[PDB]
Amino acid sequence: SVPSQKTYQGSYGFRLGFLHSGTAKSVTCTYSPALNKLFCQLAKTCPAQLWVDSTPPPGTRVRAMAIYKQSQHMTEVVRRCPHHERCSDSDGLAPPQHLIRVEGNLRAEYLDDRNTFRHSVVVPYEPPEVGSDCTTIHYNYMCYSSCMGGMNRRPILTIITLEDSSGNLLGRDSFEVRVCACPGRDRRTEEENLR
Ligand SMILES: [Zn+2]
Repeated sequence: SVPSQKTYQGSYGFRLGFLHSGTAKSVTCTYSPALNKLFCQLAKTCPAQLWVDSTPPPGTRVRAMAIYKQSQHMTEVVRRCPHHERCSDSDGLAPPQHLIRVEGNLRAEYLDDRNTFRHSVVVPYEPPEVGSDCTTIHYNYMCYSSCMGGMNRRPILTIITLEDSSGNLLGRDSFEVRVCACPGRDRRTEEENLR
């Protein structure tokens, strides 16, 4: 099977938000609204904002999962390459095979679906803090898009789902991701090609 990637705000008006980091050669993570694509360096912080019109119930969670963007590769589980899954760089919670990790959240849970074998990381949804209007989750991508034997230059999409305590769908959003050496230059190049 293949997880749905259909945008769905749901009853709570759920949607993602990204910072405006620019395209300076030095940038480590930058989002392109025109391409709905996040460009980031290997294992660097990727801030993802969670916006809602109304607060969902306590027990609500937020899950992140990657799938290949190209339909001919959609059924293939996205995982870290043969090299990175063996580099012993786990933070003590993320299985070494998982591409996506959540930074600084001890309540993060990593799932290896017993039926689909797909990987995902889920955390409890926390309402915005006093003074804040959104909640932010910091993600890390643990392989380059170019890793041989892994993504192998194939583009991926990250699907973020808001779910209830049973795992039922409440909202969904998604974006393409390219993990590369120079996010600033690649974003500029791809946006130029689009122009
Ligand atoms: Zn890799």
